[PDB]
Amino acid sequence: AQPAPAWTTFRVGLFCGIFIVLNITLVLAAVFKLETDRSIWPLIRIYRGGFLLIEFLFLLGINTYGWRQAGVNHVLIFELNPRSNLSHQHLFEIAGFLGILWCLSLLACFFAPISVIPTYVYPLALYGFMVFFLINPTKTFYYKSRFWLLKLLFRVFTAPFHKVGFADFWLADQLNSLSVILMDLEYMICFYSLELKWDESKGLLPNNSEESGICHKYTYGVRAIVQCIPAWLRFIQCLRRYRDTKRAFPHLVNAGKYSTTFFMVTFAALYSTHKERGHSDTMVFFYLWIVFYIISSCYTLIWDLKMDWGLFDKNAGENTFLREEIVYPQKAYYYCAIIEDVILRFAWTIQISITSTTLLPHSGDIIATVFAPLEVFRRFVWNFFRLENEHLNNCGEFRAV
Amino acid sequence: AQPAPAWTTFRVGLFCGIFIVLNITLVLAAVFKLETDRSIWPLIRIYRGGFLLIEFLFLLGINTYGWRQAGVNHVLIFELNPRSNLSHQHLFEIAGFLGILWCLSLLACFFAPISVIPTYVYPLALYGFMVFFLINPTKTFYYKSRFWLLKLLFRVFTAPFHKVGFADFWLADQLNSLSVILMDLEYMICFYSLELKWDESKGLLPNNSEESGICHKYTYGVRAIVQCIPAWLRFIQCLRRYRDTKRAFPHLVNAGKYSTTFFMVTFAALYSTHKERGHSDTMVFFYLWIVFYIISSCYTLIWDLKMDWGLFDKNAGENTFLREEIVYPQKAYYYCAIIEDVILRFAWTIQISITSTTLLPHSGDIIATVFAPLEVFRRFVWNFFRLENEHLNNCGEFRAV
Ligand SMILES: CCCCCCCCCCCCCCCCCC(=O)OC[C@H](COP(=O)(O)OCCN)OC(=O)CCCCCCCCCCCCCCCCC
Ligand SMILES: CCCCCCCCCCCCCCCCCC(=O)OC[C@H](COP(=O)(O)OCCN)OC(=O)CCCCCCCCCCCCCCCCC
Ligand SMILES: CCCCCCCCCCCCCCCCCC(=O)OC[C@H](COP(=O)(O)OCCN)OC(=O)CCCCCCCCCCCCCCCCC
Ligand SMILES: CCCCCCCCCCCCCCCCCC(=O)OC[C@H](COP(=O)(O)OCCN)OC(=O)CCCCCCCCCCCCCCCCC
Ligand SMILES: CCCCCCCCCCCCCCCCCC(=O)OC[C@H](COP(=O)(O)OCCN)OC(=O)CCCCCCCCCCCCCCCCC
Ligand SMILES: CCCCCCCCCCCCCCCCCC(=O)OC[C@H](COP(=O)(O)OCCN)OC(=O)CCCCCCCCCCCCCCCCC
Ligand SMILES: CC(C)CCC[C@@H](C)[C@H]1CC[C@H]2[C@@H]3CC=C4C[C@@H](O)CC[C@]4(C)[C@H]3CC[C@]12C
Ligand SMILES: CC(C)CCC[C@@H](C)[C@H]1CC[C@H]2[C@@H]3CC=C4C[C@@H](O)CC[C@]4(C)[C@H]3CC[C@]12C
Ligand SMILES: CC(C)CCC[C@@H](C)[C@H]1CC[C@H]2[C@@H]3CC=C4C[C@@H](O)CC[C@]4(C)[C@H]3CC[C@]12C
Ligand SMILES: CC(C)CCC[C@@H](C)[C@H]1CC[C@H]2[C@@H]3CC=C4C[C@@H](O)CC[C@]4(C)[C@H]3CC[C@]12C
Ligand SMILES: CC(C)CCC[C@@H](C)[C@H]1CC[C@H]2[C@@H]3CC=C4C[C@@H](O)CC[C@]4(C)[C@H]3CC[C@]12C
Ligand SMILES: CC(C)CCC[C@@H](C)[C@H]1CC[C@H]2[C@@H]3CC=C4C[C@@H](O)CC[C@]4(C)[C@H]3CC[C@]12C
Ligand SMILES: CC(C)CCC[C@@H](C)[C@H]1CC[C@H]2[C@@H]3CC=C4C[C@@H](O)CC[C@]4(C)[C@H]3CC[C@]12C
Ligand SMILES: CC(C)CCC[C@@H](C)[C@H]1CC[C@H]2[C@@H]3CC=C4C[C@@H](O)CC[C@]4(C)[C@H]3CC[C@]12C
Ligand SMILES: CC(C)CCC[C@@H](C)[C@H]1CC[C@H]2[C@@H]3CC=C4C[C@@H](O)CC[C@]4(C)[C@H]3CC[C@]12C
Ligand SMILES: CC(C)CCC[C@@H](C)[C@H]1CC[C@H]2[C@@H]3CC=C4C[C@@H](O)CC[C@]4(C)[C@H]3CC[C@]12C
Ligand SMILES: CCCCC/C=C/C/C=C\C/C=C/C/C=C/CCCC(=O)O
Ligand SMILES: CCCCC/C=C/C/C=C\C/C=C/C/C=C/CCCC(=O)O
Repeated sequence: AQPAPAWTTFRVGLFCGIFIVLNITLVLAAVFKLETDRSIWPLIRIYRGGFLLIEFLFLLGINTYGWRQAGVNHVLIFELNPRSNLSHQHLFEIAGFLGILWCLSLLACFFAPISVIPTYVYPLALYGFMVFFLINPTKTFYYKSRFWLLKLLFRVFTAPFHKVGFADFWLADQLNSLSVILMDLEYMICFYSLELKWDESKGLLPNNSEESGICHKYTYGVRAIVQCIPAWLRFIQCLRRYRDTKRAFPHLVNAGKYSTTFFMVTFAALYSTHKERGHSDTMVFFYLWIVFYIISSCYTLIWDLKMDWGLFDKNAGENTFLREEIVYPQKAYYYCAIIEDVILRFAWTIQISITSTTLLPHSGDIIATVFAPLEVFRRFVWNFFRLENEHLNNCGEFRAV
Repeated sequence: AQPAPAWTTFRVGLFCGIFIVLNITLVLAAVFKLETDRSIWPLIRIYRGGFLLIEFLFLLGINTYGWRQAGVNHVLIFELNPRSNLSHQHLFEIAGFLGILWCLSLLACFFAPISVIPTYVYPLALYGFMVFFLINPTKTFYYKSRFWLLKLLFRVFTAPFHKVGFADFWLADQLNSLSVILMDLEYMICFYSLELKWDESKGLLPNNSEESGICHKYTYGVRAIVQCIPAWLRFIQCLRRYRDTKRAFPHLVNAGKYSTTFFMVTFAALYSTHKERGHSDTMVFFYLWIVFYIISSCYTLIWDLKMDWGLFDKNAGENTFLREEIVYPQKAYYYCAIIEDVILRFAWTIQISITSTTLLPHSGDIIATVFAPLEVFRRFVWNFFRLENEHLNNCGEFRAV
């Protein structure tokens, strides 16, 4: 727990201040300097993934600070080398720098500083730089942590063939909460391949109010696939865990919890096709999808409140509807977090598990865009208590002890 | 030399980043969003004093860092309590915060966010806040250092009646290099009292290209008074030092050095009045002014290079045209600083000691505005070697040892 250098604290302060001013400038430019004849929704859908990644990195820095101060040893749990472990200052600085780049790209999208370069180049340059920064081979910027994250991502995207650790499970869960990023990446790819209108100088902001492009639609059904990998990876990891340990519990229950998302998205997409093609069983599909909903949310919610966090423990005693041992300084944190998980555990499904693979509401874009940050916030608060439960009493039996 | 808290490093980083982004926005607004039918010069003259104060505080933070790392003990020299001495982080943070306020006021002047609030309120608001922050009685923001600076300013503005310390002499010299701030304050007062055009919504940016207002003119001659005040304070302090010690040297020589400014500005204003009224001795007055110039610059320059810094010492030996003892890590610093002092010692005179009390050139405003930051930079570099000389071998005999 060596203190971070004063230079990196200055750097994170600098990046956070630049981010604040650029954000205020971006908000002011959006409200003042804009023209209401073309749909801004493609831009929002392109940049929502980047914004969610920035927010996730910032909240993960907050999580690392909370873990360090509370007492939960995330270094041992994650199986990291104690010498080069990232303090919360480094995560804050990375989040701030990538937020600087995101704000600059969005500003360039709002008004084109250079008339020669087309406005659709900016979203692509931002994510290209993000990928190159993540895949940078030269040992210059956070090389140890970056390479460790690359190994972890490789292991999590090839889940069945690798023995699971806590890092793999944890990153798979984070991906499960970050499905919006994958869906936005798929939307970016489809939009640039079909509907971008490369020739047009303002192609990414088309005039047609009617969204006839199939990119926001789901005719091919690949959108369900790209939305469903984040749960499929966890399902396969749970199956591999059971195959390795030959324990029906708690791995098949978890696999069922993660496979509820399969039926969720399935029936959502079938409802989308059935209603947009004008069939007589659209109401039946909607009712069956609602039926698989509620079970999906309650399954995930009870899992979060009982096994992920360890709360509602019988032997709590003085603590009410909590665990016997608590490491966070204030007991009200758990009580507020339970209500937060309850409220955001029904919202997250409604907003991005659905409503983005089916076009039931017109305001679905607004709901998804406004609730995905609360999805990442729910994941951020879930991280605190899952890691705290891991430190106190081993869950999932990742550790030998 | 206790390290500054990580929170204050984050704060100075935040303020510096906000300052950088606000400065870039200000430059872009000036070059893009402006109207070329009114004189921007009143705004420049109002805000130049604030900018010079921000730059002086930032460069003084740099000076404090250099003093701490080099070895020169500024705490003992200034006679400060070692417990509550300001590290360079605090000076950097104060400079950054006041720069945030200056940038916000300038931005509000460029475009009026509130049509109800007249645009001439913003610089008045900024300078009123600066004064209130300096004279804040509540022990909230840097109360110890602020009250110490208030006592020092009171002592320096009542120079003859107080025994001089190093702090009083040092602040008097800083004022001598910051005469532009006093001149800008006087211009602000005169402009608001006569030429502001309170009724006009854009009074501080008048349409008339011809600057017929007497504020930029010197009919009353009070501008020369407020410009000679910083040198008058040092002259009176040196006279008081001689009266206290009864040593003709080195106090009467210094008093004459500071008195050269009196004749400088005298003959400058006399040339202004003589040329703007059409008399036959304007050339004679110009020649007398220029004659007293060169002597003033060389007097101050030789003083700086011989007694202030202690350079050109006979016993230097291996060091060429330097002193026998040096505490700064690189010897090239002194050699570059000598040339810098010479060039800026002529430049500062020719730019602000004149050309702001007489209207000889039309581009005089540009020259003064572009060279006053070099006057604060020259003072910043002079601070390093004056304090280093004070630490090495007592100059001025402020200390008993
Ligand atoms: C109008 C347009 C929109 C405007 C807003 C745009 C985005 C806003 C983003 C603001 C920036 C947030 C991140 C900046 C916080 C960085 C904190 C930091 O580095 O502080 C240093 C502090 C001291 O460290 P110490 O505890 O001494 O030990 C360190 C061990 N080496 O170390 C610590 O980190 C410990 C103390 C802080 C712990 C984390 C808490 C910081 C985040 C709090 C919430 C931030 C804002 C959230 C949303 C605001 C709106 C509701
Ligand atoms: C160094 C670290 C910190 C970085 C700080 C960056 C600060 C940026 C602050 C932006 C604030 C903008 C302020 C604008 C003031 C008013 C300007 C205006 O109204 O016009 C905008 C101008 C249009 O000009 P025009 O219409 O010809 O003139 C109109 C006459 N009134 O439009 C223009 O031509 C200029 C618009 C300003 C351009 C700002 C954004 C630049 C983006 C550059 C490329 C970004 C892409 C990089 C992607 C990286 C990916 C990793
Ligand atoms: C294709 C779709 C992708 C969807 C999103 C996928 C990425 C999710 C976010 C990345 C994961 C965040 C960090 C995960 C670990 C956090 C826990 C932690 O504190 O780990 C500390 C770890 C220590 O590293 P260290 O000690 O150096 O390693 C051992 C040394 N031999 O150090 C770390 O924390 C390592 C973190 C590495 C640096 C942060 C990530 C860099 C930026 C990522 C940009 C991704 C670009 C995606 C573009 C598409 C967006 C639409
Ligand atoms: C386009 C429009 C205009 C854009 C520009 C607008 C204005 C630019 C202003 C930039 C901000 C400058 C000030 C920020 C520097 C702050 C440095 C800082 O706090 O760093 C922490 C560093 C570490 O401290 P340490 O030595 O470990 O010991 C401390 C003891 N407690 O502690 C230290 O301070 C030591 C290391 C640094 C020492 C001071 C050097 C900093 C200043 C260098 C020059 C800055 C820019 C000058 C002009 C640039 C253009 C030519
Ligand atoms: C919190 C810490 C950090 C603080 C960060 C502050 C961020 C400020 C960033 C400013 C960037 C401005 C970006 C402007 C984008 C383009 C806007 C534009 O072109 O119009 C400006 C707008 C005029 O609007 P209008 O002409 O009606 O509409 C034109 C239609 N295209 O004009 C307007 O009406 C709005 C112009 C923007 C106003 C910015 C400055 C606000 C100043 C508030 C008061 C300041 C005084 C405080 C003094 C304190 C003294 C101690
Ligand atoms: C009317 C025309 C005025 C013209 C300009 C006059 C002001 C010049 C600039 C102010 C002087 C700068 C600082 C001088 C000392 C620097 C040397 C140093 O390092 O001092 C450390 C000192 C320690 O303080 P401490 O230890 O707390 O005191 C003993 C505790 N019992 O701590 C300090 O450094 C104390 C510094 C106090 C905080 C900085 C100043 C606050 C901002 C000043 C705003 C002035 C507003 C002027 C408005 C008009 C502009 C046109
Ligand atoms: C009611 C809902 C919508 C909002 C309330 C939940 C939020 C604000 C709560 C829930 C859990 C809380 C966190 C729980 C534990 C930690 C670690 C501790 O060392 C500092 C506080 C910190 C970082 C808390 C911050 C606030 C927090 C994130
Ligand atoms: C993951 C990060 C890098 C963002 C994804 C951007 C990249 C992979 C995508 C976005 C736009 C895409 C291009 C869009 C259109 C075409 C034209 C088609 O006839 C061949 C493929 C090609 C040339 C695509 C290649 C891949 C591409 C460049
Ligand atoms: C939306 C819902 C209804 C979809 C169906 C998924 C759920 C209900 C199913 C899928 C796989 C199932 C599990 C398969 C195997 C076993 C092992 C046994 O020892 C306990 C029950 C348990 C753990 C089952 C519980 C129910 C389960 C988790
Ligand atoms: C194999 C089990 C464990 C997981 C299944 C998850 C994936 C493969 C499922 C879940 C949702 C499914 C989609 C639901 C709806 C559509 C639209 C329809 O017009 C064609 C099939 C298609 C495109 C399905 C393809 C397969 C799909 C994406
Ligand atoms: C939503 C409903 C209708 C269907 C799915 C919920 C049921 C089948 C499952 C989902 C998660 C399950 C819980 C998961 C973990 C535990 C902890 C264990 O020590 C006691 C049983 C208990 C508390 C399980 C009880 C049954 C449970 C609540
Ligand atoms: C040729 C002219 C115009 C410009 C050159 C002069 C400038 C760049 C030089 C002259 C004196 C120099 C300073 C002298 C001493 C110190 C203290 C040391 O611990 C760090 C470097 C630092 C802070 C130097 C920075 C650069 C400096 C300010
Ligand atoms: C030193 C800091 C506070 C900046 C100086 C600003 C203050 C002191 C100045 C600037 C503008 C000035 C005002 C300008 C005009 C008038 C009208 C006159 O008939 C009476 C004085 C009065 C009302 C002045 C009072 C002093 C004043 C408010
Ligand atoms: C621009 C110039 C010419 C203006 C005149 C000011 C200078 C030259 C004058 C003013 C007062 C003078 C000083 C008055 C008294 C003495 C004391 C004596 O023991 C040594 C000479 C010395 C120290 C004089 C040197 C010259 C002096 C400094
Ligand atoms: C007394 C000695 C030590 C220092 C003298 C410095 C001051 C008081 C001097 C130096 C420059 C002088 C000014 C120079 C020129 C003008 C313009 C003229 O039309 C009237 C006199 C007037 C306004 C002078 C007033 C007094 C003045 C300001
Ligand atoms: C510009 C000219 C024409 C007039 C003013 C310069 C003359 C009179 C003065 C101004 C400053 C003076 C110097 C100030 C300090 C010292 C240090 C001492 O140990 C030797 C003499 C020496 C080096 C002085 C020599 C004379 C000097 C150079
Ligand atoms: C923690 C919560 C964070 C919330 C962050 C919010 C992000 C974006 C918010 C709202 C999205 C609204 C966009 C306005 C656009 C409307 C489309 C109509 C115009 C048209 O059809 O042309
Ligand atoms: C270390 C050096 C720092 C320099 C910082 C620079 C500051 C300001 C620079 C230049 C001032 C130029 C202003 C342009 C205005 C011209 C007046 C003509 C227009 C009119 O008559 O309407």
